[PDB]
Amino acid sequence: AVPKRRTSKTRKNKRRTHFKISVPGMTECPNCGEYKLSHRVCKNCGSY
Amino acid sequence: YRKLGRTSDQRKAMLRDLATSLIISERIETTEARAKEVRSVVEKLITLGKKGDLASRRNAAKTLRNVEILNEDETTQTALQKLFGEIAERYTERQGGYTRILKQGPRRGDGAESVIIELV
Amino acid sequence: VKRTYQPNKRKHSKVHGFRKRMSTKNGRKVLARRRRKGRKVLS
Amino acid sequence: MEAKAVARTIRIAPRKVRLVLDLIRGKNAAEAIAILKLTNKASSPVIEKVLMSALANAEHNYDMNTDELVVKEAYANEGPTLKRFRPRAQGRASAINKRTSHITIVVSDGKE
RNA sequence: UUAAGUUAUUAAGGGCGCACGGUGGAUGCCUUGGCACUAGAAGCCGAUGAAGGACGUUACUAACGACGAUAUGCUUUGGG
RNA sequence: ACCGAUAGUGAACCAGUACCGUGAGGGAAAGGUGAAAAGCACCCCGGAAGGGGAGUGAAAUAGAACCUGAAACCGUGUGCU
RNA sequence: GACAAUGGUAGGAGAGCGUUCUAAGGGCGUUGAAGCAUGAUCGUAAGGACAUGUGGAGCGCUUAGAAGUGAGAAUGCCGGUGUGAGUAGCGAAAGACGGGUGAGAAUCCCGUCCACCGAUUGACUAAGGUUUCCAGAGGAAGGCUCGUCCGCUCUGGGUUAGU
RNA sequence: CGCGAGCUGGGUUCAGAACGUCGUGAGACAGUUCGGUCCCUAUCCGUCGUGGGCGUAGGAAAUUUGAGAGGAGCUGUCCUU
RNA sequence: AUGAUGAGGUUAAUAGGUUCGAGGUGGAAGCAUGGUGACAUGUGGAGCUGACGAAUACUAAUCGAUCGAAGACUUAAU
Ligand SMILES: [Mg+2]
Ligand SMILES: [Mg+2]
Ligand SMILES: [Mg+2]
Ligand SMILES: [Mg+2]
Ligand SMILES: [Mg+2]
Ligand SMILES: [Mg+2]
Ligand SMILES: [Mg+2]
Ligand SMILES: [Mg+2]
Ligand SMILES: [Mg+2]
Ligand SMILES: [Mg+2]
Ligand SMILES: [Mg+2]
Ligand SMILES: [Mg+2]
Ligand SMILES: [Mg+2]
Ligand SMILES: [Mg+2]
Ligand SMILES: [Mg+2]
Ligand SMILES: [Mg+2]
Ligand SMILES: [Mg+2]
Ligand SMILES: [Mg+2]
Ligand SMILES: [Mg+2]
Ligand SMILES: [Mg+2]
Ligand SMILES: [Mg+2]
Ligand SMILES: [Mg+2]
Ligand SMILES: [Mg+2]
Ligand SMILES: [Mg+2]
Ligand SMILES: [Mg+2]
Ligand SMILES: [Mg+2]
Ligand SMILES: [Mg+2]
Ligand SMILES: [Mg+2]
Ligand SMILES: [Mg+2]
Ligand SMILES: [Mg+2]
Ligand SMILES: [Mg+2]
Ligand SMILES: [Mg+2]
Repeated sequence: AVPKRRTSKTRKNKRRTHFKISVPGMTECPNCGEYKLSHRVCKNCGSY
Repeated sequence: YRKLGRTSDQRKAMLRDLATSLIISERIETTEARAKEVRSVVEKLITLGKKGDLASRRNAAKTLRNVEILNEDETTQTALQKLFGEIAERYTERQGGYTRILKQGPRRGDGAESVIIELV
Repeated sequence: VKRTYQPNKRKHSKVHGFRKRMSTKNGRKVLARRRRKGRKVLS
Repeated sequence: MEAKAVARTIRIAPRKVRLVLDLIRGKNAAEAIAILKLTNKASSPVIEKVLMSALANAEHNYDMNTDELVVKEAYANEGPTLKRFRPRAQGRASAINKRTSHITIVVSDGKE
């Protein structure tokens, strides 16, 4: 139930090495505008 | 089929109110899973409209809510009359389809994949 | 579940409050003790 | 020359803002805007507003070429927290830490 | 070339060292306030309504001092 | 040959006051811009907050949480691994 | 110069080091004191210097006094700050779409549809609460999310009795 | 007398009550009898699954060798002889 | 569970839709007839059918983007 020992600063940072985030789609909209998310229709600042 | 996070009657009531409003306005903005499932609902309901007989008039009113459209020149047709009269005349040659799903970005309160479902 | 202190504006003013403390000598003792602390509200 | 902007005492917690802030650092200034417009984190409209502010301090104050700039530094420090309480069960409160952040991005073109 | 043998390069991450930040309010210095006394007074008022208060009173007013309807003061004698 | 702000009265701060208790009663925490407010005119980003300039000042990492800012803790870089 | 001794707990003895203050003497400081930070310096020890940053006014030294004089431990006290951990939770429940609003809308407004209560989640009225009431205005904090809304904040209003 | 941070709680050391017995008594028995709240969000090790990284001296795709490890392993009845 | 695994991504049958089935239910609605009626019978194994089968590009699998080798020495035969 409770942790018997504290986790160190080293063990904590080894656990959250897969606690990351990915870069998204980022495809250009060839008609007009900035980068749209891939396989998505744009809403603002683009023509998809 | 998808359960959409609801009961058998909460899903059924949600899915025919979402199919009625896609007859009223002809393009609605929903989430992605709720548009994957109302896709097969309204396409099976335009199939009843292309028939146009009385027996399938009774079947399209199983599903459609009693919603009145204010059309042009202050004339009012119901969503049952608008299904057999306007959508049924548009797709009388096409053998399927009748909708498309255009994906959009996540919402702000959720990561819910926004989707426009249109009527083609 | 019903708690203690169901409030009442009459009983609070009549078992506490100034004219009750002043009616007995030991209640003028509690008033003298609150004047000596500098307690802003008496009774 | 470098151009920086900060955002002090942003109510997003420092752990939650350093996720998306690791995605944009080292990258050029044009594509860092596109990452911050497409990630659906809460911090993505906030770092983007700070990256707009440091690209504007480059063009205006230091007359840099904003087309060719790269994000050198992109970090978030801890700010002062707001210590809130929370009633749980049996008269027993528990502390909730409303953490804040000092978000800082600096931008440069790598030349002296 | 084929064997046989040896030794790397990797750092997702971590460690140590260094550098630069942030949080945080220790420490240094400071004192309006206290502390212990000394000397000199004095000690306790009130039915002529006390001690305490409560409401008020400034051009704008919340609080605290100040003063009560003559109210953020009045008169008078002296300082200035 | 008393205290220097966790001390010294509970109280150096609009203290027996926030607050707690039905009540008696219990009872805090919270001093420091600069010599002088000269407290940042204007410009830029931003809805605003915030910043970047410019400007004041001996000093602005003295910008009103404002004298110094120590550790825990959180970071970003790295040389060797 | 020989020779000898030198493990050590309760405990006994001895010699010291630092701390704040006082006295006298002698000093150092905006040409930058105390602190603070760093360093590869010195002493047998507690310790002492020096250099360089920071810092922006005090402080050493000698001798002798005085003590609130030395902390790692007391389920110590008071402050901060982690760990668990981006984990548990987010407090009974049906919403959907369109329009609008805006820096920004799953949550705000309007509309339709659907659903729920209906001897009540409906009306009054006591107690109790005190201004939460009403208008505009706002979005820091509060709301277990969001927020353009609010019982929140700002400004201005609002309670009339011979029965 | 394996196993309750795996489960029950019938047994029993709780407060109630009753009988027998003992004690002047309050009570007691280790005599009965009826009733009597079973807390924990898994940090580490260990286990059951499952990914990522890197190595395997070019990089890939596919088929395999098995050093090893694990699983299995019971038995009746009847008929002929 | 997640992710992995597998089928596909337009030169495409991946999923949906459409069309045709399979299986399921048991005779739809409407109309006609008969019955005073409740109801029967006909039209008619009728209608309907979620995951199953086949066909069909009708809709959607867009445009894109990222990663990825250059083959070390030593000696021995050749
Ligand atoms: Mg990490
Ligand atoms: Mg139902
Ligand atoms: Mg890395
Ligand atoms: Mg008398
Ligand atoms: Mg201090
Ligand atoms: Mg004190
Ligand atoms: Mg500003
Ligand atoms: Mg400084
Ligand atoms: Mg000063
Ligand atoms: Mg400071
Ligand atoms: Mg010895
Ligand atoms: Mg001794
Ligand atoms: Mg100077
Ligand atoms: Mg200096
Ligand atoms: Mg000193
Ligand atoms: Mg110095
Ligand atoms: Mg001591
Ligand atoms: Mg301790
Ligand atoms: Mg998670
Ligand atoms: Mg989450
Ligand atoms: Mg856990
Ligand atoms: Mg879990
Ligand atoms: Mg959860
Ligand atoms: Mg709720
Ligand atoms: Mg209101
Ligand atoms: Mg209002
Ligand atoms: Mg909020
Ligand atoms: Mg409002
Ligand atoms: Mg155990
Ligand atoms: Mg008993
Ligand atoms: Mg007897
Ligand atoms: Mg019972």
